[PDB]
Amino acid sequence: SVPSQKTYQGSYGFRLGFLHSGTAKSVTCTYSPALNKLFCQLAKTCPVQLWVDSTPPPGTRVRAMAIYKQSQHMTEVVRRCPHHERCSDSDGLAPPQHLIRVEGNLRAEYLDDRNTFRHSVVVPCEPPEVGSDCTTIHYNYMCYSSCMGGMNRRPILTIITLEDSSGNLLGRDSFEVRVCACPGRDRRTEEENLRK
Ligand SMILES: CNCc1ccc2c(c1)c1ccccc1n2CC(F)F
Ligand SMILES: [Zn+2]
Repeated sequence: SVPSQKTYQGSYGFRLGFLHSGTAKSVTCTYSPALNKLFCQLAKTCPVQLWVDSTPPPGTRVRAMAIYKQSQHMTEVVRRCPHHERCSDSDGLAPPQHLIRVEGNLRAEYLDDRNTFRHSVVVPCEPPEVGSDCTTIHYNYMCYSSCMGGMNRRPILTIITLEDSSGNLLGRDSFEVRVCACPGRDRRTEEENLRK
């Protein structure tokens, strides 16, 4: 009824990482460690790093799913709003209803869960390129937090799960997301609010 959001490193030491993009007015994606919250513009690249302490088995996958953060909305499926689901911005692979897309990965698979109706996107877990210490997935969020008839100003969390080839849990991490026109200003505002 509600997916778990419990952080779980598991046997492989799985956890996320984020770049340090700053809060300039021109920034398109920026992560707040103090808030555990990503702020991003609509349909812009969101780099999320995947870190492990040891190599998981061949066939391991990485899934992303959004849920509402507030308990009174958590059973409602997070989906694109009535406008954006109809705006014909398909990449040829993501269903138009899905909020979260993976950019530039032809092996991405999009699931409409037959029992919960929730959306998710899953990719094979690949090792870092030679010379790199982590792997990066590029996500896009395809509606604003404010979209009426969709998220409607309700905060969401993205849950990232490391899964075996059957879909069993190997690791889990999560972060809040706000999709907004000015992520740098909004991060600054929310960090100052938290500090006060
Ligand atoms: C020093 N660098 C460690 C590191 C970090 C991330 C890594 C791996 C190794 C690794 C090895 C095999 C397959 C996937 C791997 N990942 C992606 C996984 F975190 F999602
Ligand atoms: Zn929308």
